[PDB]
Amino acid sequence: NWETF
Amino acid sequence: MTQRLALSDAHFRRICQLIYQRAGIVLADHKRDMVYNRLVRRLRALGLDDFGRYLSMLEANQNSAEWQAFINALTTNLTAFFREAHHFPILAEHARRRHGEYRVWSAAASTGEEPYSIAITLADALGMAPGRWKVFASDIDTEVLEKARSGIYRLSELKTLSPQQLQRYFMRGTGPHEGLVRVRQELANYVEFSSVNLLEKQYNVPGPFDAIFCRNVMIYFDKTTQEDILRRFVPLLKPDGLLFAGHSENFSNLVREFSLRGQTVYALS
Ligand SMILES: Nc1ncnc2c1ncn2[C@@H]1O[C@H](CSCC[C@H](N)C(=O)O)[C@@H](O)[C@H]1O
Ligand SMILES: [Co+2]
Repeated sequence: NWETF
Repeated sequence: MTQRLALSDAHFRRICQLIYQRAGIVLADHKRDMVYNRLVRRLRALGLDDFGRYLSMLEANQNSAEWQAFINALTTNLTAFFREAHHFPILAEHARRRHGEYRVWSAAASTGEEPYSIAITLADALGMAPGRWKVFASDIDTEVLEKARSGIYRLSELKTLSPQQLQRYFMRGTGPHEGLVRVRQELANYVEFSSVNLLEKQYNVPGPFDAIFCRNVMIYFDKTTQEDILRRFVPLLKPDGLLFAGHSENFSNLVREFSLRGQTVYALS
């Protein structure tokens, strides 16, 4: 998936 | 007669003519290898074994879907985030001294690196609030525009972004997506992508613009085409708007009405 830095 | 898939002088010249009248791109004899390589893939995709067959189907059907694929095949889309970096600080100081919605037009957006580099500069200098700024990006290449729309890039390609820009405007892929990044929808919301052929006698764009980025694209056009587009831009620029050219371009050359105002930056009058 995708996430914040 | 031919060879196992051979490109004849005659076909190369027809291809040169066809791409020039559809996109304005001037191809040279020293590019006949790229042409062959980029185009045999289209022949294969369609199951044709002849360039003359391919060429004729195109000519006989001007509305053929293959025309867009033919154009996409011959365009050179090399671009990069924060390319010709010195332009961005200039864009920021200019936008900061102006009022009203700051509108920019990236006339040769390619895969999106340019329009997003502009959006980041402005979000950083102006903030992200409805009606503060807007970026319009276009290209004749529908493939690259699609890539731009998705806003997915390789993390290794963002060598020029500060950690604060990453943290602020991108999402990081993990697992199957590890190594990729995606521009956040919040910043993407301020960028509009459309297809616009610079050869058009009239641009279908939402101007006037405070700035127009027309970098590394004029180099593919001939003299009169370059001057015609430059003249089409004039009435599209707001009062003290800016026109940015690539490292190789000199606009004050074809039209003196444009004055150099920094590293490949021009202003009117
Ligand atoms: N007639 C035309 N109208 C619009 N875009 C064109 C064009 N002919 C070529 N192009 C586009 O111009 C792009 C140039 S690549 C340069 C991208 C960016 N401006 C940069 O400075 O990094 C290519 O992606 C190609 O599709
Ligand atoms: Co996924």
